[PDB]
Amino acid sequence: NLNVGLIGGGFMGKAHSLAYAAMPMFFWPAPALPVRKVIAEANPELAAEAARRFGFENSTSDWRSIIDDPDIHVVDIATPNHLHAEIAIAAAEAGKHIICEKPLARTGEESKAMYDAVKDKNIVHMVAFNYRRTPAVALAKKYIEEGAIGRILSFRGTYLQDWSADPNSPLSWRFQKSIAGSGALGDIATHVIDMARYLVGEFSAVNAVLSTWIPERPLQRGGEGPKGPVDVDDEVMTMIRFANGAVGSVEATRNAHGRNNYITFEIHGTEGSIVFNYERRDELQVAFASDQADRRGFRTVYTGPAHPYGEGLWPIPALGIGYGETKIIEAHDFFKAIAEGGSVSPSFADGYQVALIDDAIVESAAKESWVDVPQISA
Amino acid sequence: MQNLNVGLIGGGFMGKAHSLAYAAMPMFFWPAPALPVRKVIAEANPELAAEAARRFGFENSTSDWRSIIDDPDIHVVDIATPNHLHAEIAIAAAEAGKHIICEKPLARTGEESKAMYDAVKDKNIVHMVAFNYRRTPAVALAKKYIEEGAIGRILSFRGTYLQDWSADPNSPLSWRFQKSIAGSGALGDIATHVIDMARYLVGEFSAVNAVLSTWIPERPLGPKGPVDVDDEVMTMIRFANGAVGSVEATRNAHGRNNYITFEIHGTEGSIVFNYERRDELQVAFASDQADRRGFRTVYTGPAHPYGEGLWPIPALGIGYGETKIIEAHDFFKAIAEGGSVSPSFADGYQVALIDDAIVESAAKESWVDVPQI
Amino acid sequence: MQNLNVGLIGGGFMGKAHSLAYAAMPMFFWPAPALPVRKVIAEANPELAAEAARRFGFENSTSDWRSIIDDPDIHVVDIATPNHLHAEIAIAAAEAGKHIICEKPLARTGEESKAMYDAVKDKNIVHMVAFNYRRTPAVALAKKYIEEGAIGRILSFRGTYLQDWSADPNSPLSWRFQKSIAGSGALGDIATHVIDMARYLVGEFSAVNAVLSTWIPERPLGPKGPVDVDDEVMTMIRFANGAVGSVEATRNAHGRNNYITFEIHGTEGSIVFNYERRDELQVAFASDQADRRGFRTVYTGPAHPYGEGLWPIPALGIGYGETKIIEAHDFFKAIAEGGSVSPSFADGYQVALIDDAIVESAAKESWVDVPQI
Amino acid sequence: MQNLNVGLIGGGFMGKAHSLAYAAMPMFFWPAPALPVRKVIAEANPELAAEAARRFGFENSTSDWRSIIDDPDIHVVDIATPNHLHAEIAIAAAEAGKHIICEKPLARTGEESKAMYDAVKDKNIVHMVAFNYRRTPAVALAKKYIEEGAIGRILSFRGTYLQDWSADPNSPLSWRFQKSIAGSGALGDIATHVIDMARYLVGEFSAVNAVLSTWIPERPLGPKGPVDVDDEVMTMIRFANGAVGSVEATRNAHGRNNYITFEIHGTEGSIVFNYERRDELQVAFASDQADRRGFRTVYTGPAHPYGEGLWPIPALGIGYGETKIIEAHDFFKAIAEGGSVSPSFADGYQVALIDDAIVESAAKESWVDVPQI
Ligand SMILES: OC[C@@]1(O)OC[C@H](O)[C@@H](O)[C@@H]1O
Ligand SMILES: OC[C@@]1(O)OC[C@H](O)[C@@H](O)[C@@H]1O
Ligand SMILES: OC[C@@]1(O)OC[C@H](O)[C@@H](O)[C@@H]1O
Ligand SMILES: OC[C@@]1(O)OC[C@H](O)[C@@H](O)[C@@H]1O
Repeated sequence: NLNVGLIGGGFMGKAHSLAYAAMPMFFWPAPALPVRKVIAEANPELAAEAARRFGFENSTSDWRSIIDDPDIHVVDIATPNHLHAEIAIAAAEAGKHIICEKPLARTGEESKAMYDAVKDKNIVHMVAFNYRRTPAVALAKKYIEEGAIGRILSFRGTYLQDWSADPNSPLSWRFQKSIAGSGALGDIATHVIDMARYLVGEFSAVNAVLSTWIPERPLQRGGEGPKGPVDVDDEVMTMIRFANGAVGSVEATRNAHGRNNYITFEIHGTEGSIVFNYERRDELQVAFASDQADRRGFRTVYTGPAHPYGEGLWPIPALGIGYGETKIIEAHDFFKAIAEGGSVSPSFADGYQVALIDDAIVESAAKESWVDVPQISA
Repeated sequence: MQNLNVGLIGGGFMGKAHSLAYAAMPMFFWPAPALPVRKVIAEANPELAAEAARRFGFENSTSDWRSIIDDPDIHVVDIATPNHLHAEIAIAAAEAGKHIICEKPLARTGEESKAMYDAVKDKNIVHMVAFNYRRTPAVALAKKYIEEGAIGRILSFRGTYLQDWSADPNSPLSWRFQKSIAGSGALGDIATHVIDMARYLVGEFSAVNAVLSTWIPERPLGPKGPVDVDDEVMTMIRFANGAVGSVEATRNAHGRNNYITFEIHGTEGSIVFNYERRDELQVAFASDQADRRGFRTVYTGPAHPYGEGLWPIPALGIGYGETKIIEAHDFFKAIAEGGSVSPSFADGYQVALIDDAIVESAAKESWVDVPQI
Repeated sequence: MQNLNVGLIGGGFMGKAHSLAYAAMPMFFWPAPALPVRKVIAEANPELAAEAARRFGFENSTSDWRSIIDDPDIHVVDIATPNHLHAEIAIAAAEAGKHIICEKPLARTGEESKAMYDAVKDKNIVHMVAFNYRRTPAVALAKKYIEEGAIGRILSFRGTYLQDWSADPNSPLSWRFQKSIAGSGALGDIATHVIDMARYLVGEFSAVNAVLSTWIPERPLGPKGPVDVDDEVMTMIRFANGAVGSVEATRNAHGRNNYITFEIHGTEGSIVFNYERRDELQVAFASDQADRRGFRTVYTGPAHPYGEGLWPIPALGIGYGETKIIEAHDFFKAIAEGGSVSPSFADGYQVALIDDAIVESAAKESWVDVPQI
Repeated sequence: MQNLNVGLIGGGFMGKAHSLAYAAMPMFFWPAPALPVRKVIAEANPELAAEAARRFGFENSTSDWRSIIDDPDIHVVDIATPNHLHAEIAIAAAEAGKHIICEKPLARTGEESKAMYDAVKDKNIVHMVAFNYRRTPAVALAKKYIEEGAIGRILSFRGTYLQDWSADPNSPLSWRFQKSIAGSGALGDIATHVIDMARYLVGEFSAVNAVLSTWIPERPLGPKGPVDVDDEVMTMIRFANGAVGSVEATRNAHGRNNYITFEIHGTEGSIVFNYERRDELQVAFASDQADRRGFRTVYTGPAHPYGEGLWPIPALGIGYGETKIIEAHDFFKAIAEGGSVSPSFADGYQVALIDDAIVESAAKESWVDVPQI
């Protein structure tokens, strides 16, 4: 039994709480049993209502009381980006295992403080880049590590969304630099960057453009009310030189009508190619050069028992993977590392590396030039 | 929020999906209609049961399902056993005044299904058959468009359920291949999902005309035993409202994993669904300007049926679990409100009568009228 | 390389596609089996014929097709008229020893189709029925995979041809909606293409069981006339080799434009084709390693059947024209080599017997065995 | 109706596609703006030339293209040679007062391209560069939507041209891999097509920032000559109208055959195009009701741009040739009407300047402003 203190029970609250409720039913025997012990929220009534909805034993309106609670094994940080650092540093000092939502923090420097706080402790630390644990993405990693597409030449990744494509969508914390740190870059590009690091390798250099299409939004009517500035990017595109000599690019936007949760990649290798589209996340597309010339092309592979993580999921391909299975796989690996005194990827080290890439992107965009990405060891 | 005590019978594949639905439903749909309590799970022996209770988070286990029926604390009996026990268990649970959700097919034959229906038809317990796929948000969305008149009158329906998990002859002779236990093969096991969908979206069947096929007549248990059910079924349909259609299901379609689909042609539009891409509904409106007319791919989210209880954006991703969660939500809403739910044992029994008429039709090679109730 | 003088009868829609094939075939398949010469075009009146000749690039026009039959320098007669003139023209052409390509359906009925077959069967002429879609390179590729055993033995076939050009009841009556001219509706006009494909890929039909529907029974000529043909056909099929299948065609599927498709299940793999994306063939091989198994999207080009005569890279793009070019190539090659071509009038006539059996089946609501030729 | 004598120079791949367009264009677009006469074809030697004339239906053949330029009765010169002869031939044709269509890229460099523009800009001749993919009906439909305001103001554009025909390093060192003949590799050969599409749909390029890659730096011809061009290009783009975007082209993407695509994001909708499925345009309108928004798959036909000249229903099927036919139609219409055509040598030259800016950008690793013609 590992006791979880969840901090924040907003748009993501449902997903985390599901992972903890469900993970043992999927991956059994379970290394440990997550217990939804206590949830913190911004005020006591909120916290109590969240605790009822998500099935937590206890509620608090002061997250510090979770840190000081010696019966709490795991702190799950699901607040806006401005509290990630302070909470994680307090939990690390109290010897807690930590899972933290992305982006790790607002900036590279702030993410550095979080990494520095966990680097030397005997705790499992994880950043919530859940999409790399889509079974189709794990499958792409398997094909690549096997050599089945040869050496990687080129990588394309997108994260295209449209939930704020209407300028009357309100000025939430995601549009305020002081809370979020960045816009599309921090909130969604980081997921793609993580996939790139996972599947291709480390970034050597970036060259980017940041765009804001909608500079003002209604404060939280038809947006006739008072308005505030958007001082973050709506959109980012960046070219990439990988340390291993592959090239690529990443594009993310909040302003692509028709695109809902369109995290995709295309990878070209010397002996084949892989395509993935999270809107059809059950599928991975793979083209092998070795196929006979008259029957050569992308195969649509549906993930199931035969594919990574399949032993813990559904008994046939296409029974259907949702967002929740990715969080379950995430929790499985997290609790497994804890139970075995091991560690998981992506960790705060990966979180910090992504934050350094983001800083380099921002700097590249500002100077209109190639910027070298520092590795976390510098 | 009242607690509703669930006794689950069966801890295999559906046991897990059902258990997830009970653990997750209030998280999803809040405030919840009622709070499910995983109170007792029954399994075939004490060690399995005990193991299952720990896996699925049930307060108690038992190796005798009758212990659940006789427990006055139990509000809900959830039948997730193979098809041969559905009837006994449901009839006992009804006689004890418990709400019932039963896996599909309702029972092995129409006659057996009739007994289950008769045991509930004069009561006001909530009774449900688990045709969960009609509660895919995309399918609910299709129902919405249809009921709105957005595709006009329905002319024609095509439904499939194509699978391949047993397309290898070396796949062994499980209960699903033995008539005595299953009642039928593809027909009972998967075509019923599609028949339900047709009843939900189009309306009642009037007549059927079918062909049943068995491609792999024996399988390993070393020694082998015979397959005495269908591997595949196809049937033409005359709907009571004058529409026409067909349904095809198979276990022998390489490349097809969980390919439950439909295509509907209305006088003012068409709708296409593919469960292997379940987040999508395809809809073509005749009313589109002539230079921008065609199927639009609609991803389900907050704006679509059940969207308030699901994920905050379209394509964050619906899997199998969400269908079972929505099923549980509705079942519990019926119980908390003293209402009924669709599909009920009435629906389950109507489907069993459609299956018998398909079998009869195939044997006689003629159209068979479907008995109504 | 001989010149072969073509006399084309009819200059409507198919006149254009036919004329392109004669103009283009040697550009594609070089050295060409022979050089088509667009010698004379017949149309319904002098002005129409002369205009057709200018547009389609024919040396001569006439308003009297018989003058083409009587011309000793015409080698090929190409029948592109409505269905009611196919038989008199083909029979006259056959009596004059001309090679003949005839549009589908071969004629209005089995009986009428039989008279055309009988007129050619004992002559040393090349006779062809223009089921061009089987010569989509993707469909030829499907045949190659099947012939090689690469999907094993065929269990099951599904074929469609869904259209919507007359889905609006305000679309006017044409000969296509008149039994006396067309012989049948969707059945003759489009399901024949699917039936041909089934015969090509799977084999001969043993029996059929069908339903014919008419959805829009009158159309504007304010005056209206009757539609006395089917808008829609569905049929189950028993194939002589023991496979089963079904075909469905309709004029009344909003969003479906030229949706000729098939899905074939074999013991070792599956093939799926969709003509709206004709460049593609989908194939699933059971032999793929278990973690990399499913449908491959194969784009046709140089490596695939007919690829030497087409574009130098896959997906440079096949349209309707290329199908008629390949058709013309094979036709002229047969003439040059003193051979036969498939599908011939024998094939045309078999399809007309399949159509007759489908119509009889729907009338009687029973299985009807398909006569062999 | 004027008959215009065409002198075609080159009988390779584009020679054939061009010939097809001249044979077919009047059949498609009738009454035609003018009738092309395939008068003379030039090839590298008399044997090739005469065989090309027999194959492509040309009346005369020559081994010397200058005798086409010097022939007073040739009205149109069509340049379908490799990139090294474009400028010489075009400048000669311009001076002889001929109308000119020239294959892409316009020439090997900015300066060569300039001399071609300078030679035609002040003459009363029609000049055209053969960026045929912008006349895919789907791309013309995209243009229509954009110019109507149906997707609002354009924010962002993504374009690709992914191929794999030389992904194998044993594929030989043809002219396309030799800088002194081609000028550049993927950039000039295929990125230019996407750069044209971007200019047509979005607007002029302001600046580029690029990376060029060579993956296979040597090829067979025992000895291996260097590949001294790019295999792949990627570039970011600032558009003069304030939109942003990127283009990526490669010869080294296994599974990608002729994958010229774009995605455009406007303030009120999005458009997506894939030439491997060229019959389709995908469009998402923000104006759709919240429960039925998404990309519509629109199949091009009579209702869409150029539809009057093409096939009578959507998805009868557009191939490569129809793009060349539309190109020829508009070229001949400009000549008949004393107009100009788009894209002209002005456009060809502007694309060559963009290519040079990309090359400069890659070498300097910095943003380069695109010079205006
Ligand atoms: O705001 C966009 C968002 O909710 O989109 C879905 C992603 O999974 C999540 O991390 C991200 O914050
Ligand atoms: O046997 C196949 C099966 O498990 O496939 C998945 C279906 O959801 C289920 O009802 C069915 O029994
Ligand atoms: O009328 C439908 C039709 O034109 O559709 C297109 C087919 O190619 C043709 O044979 C058929 O007659
Ligand atoms: O070399 C590749 C190529 O042939 O691919 C097809 C394009 O249409 C053409 O312009 C281009 O040169």
